[PDB]
Amino acid sequence: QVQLVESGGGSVQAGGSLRLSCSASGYTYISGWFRQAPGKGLEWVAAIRSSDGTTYYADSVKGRFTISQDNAKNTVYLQMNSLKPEDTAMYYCAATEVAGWPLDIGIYDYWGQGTQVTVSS
Amino acid sequence: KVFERCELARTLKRLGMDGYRGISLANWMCLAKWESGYNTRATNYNAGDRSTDYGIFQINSRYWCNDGKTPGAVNACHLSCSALLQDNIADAVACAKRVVRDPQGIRAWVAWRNRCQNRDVRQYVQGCGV
Repeated sequence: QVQLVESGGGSVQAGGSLRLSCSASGYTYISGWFRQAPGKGLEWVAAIRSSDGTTYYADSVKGRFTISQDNAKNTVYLQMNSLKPEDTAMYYCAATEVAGWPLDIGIYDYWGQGTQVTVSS
Repeated sequence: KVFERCELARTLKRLGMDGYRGISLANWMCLAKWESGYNTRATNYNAGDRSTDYGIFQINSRYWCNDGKTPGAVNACHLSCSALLQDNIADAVACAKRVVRDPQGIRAWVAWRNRCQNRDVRQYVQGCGV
């Protein structure tokens, strides 16, 4: 089917920046990013509809992170600016084939391997 | 617009329709063929439950897309029915995939059972090199 490969994670100081990449091996309709703390649940962070380019953000990251897509590279990104210690978590990108609400985790059928983002005080 | 047979076949394959949930590209083509003759603007009203079928796959505005005037509207595709009438079929395709997500599969479209089931659908993609 469709494989999603992530890269770009890292460990930074508060206020730092990172740019996560999610490269797909096949066609994707909606792409999104989720975060997860050790032993806790998956939380929606952002999404983008590849057809019209509409973007969606969680309140906690609005104004700090930017989700985008380079169709020529069939890759989706999460540009993380102004990182805060509270952003520390493992980040996962995911993709859907079916149409639906970009904020609904249930429509995401493909998932990346995850990448760690650590922000110190 | 009105796609050419092989042009649509290439586009659907490009949009991951080939084999999606077991449905071959041939079967999707046969569906589009009888549902709208490959016309993205195709629209059909239903003087029954007062709903409307939109696009190449004639997706109904009662449970899949929102046209803004259909009783019992759920809009599972979370899309405006008008988005399913564009020259770029990305949205229509994704909503079509949503439809077959359910147990009924492609049999959700009666036309498939009547015009595609147990038929030589390979012909719809034959000569396209897909």
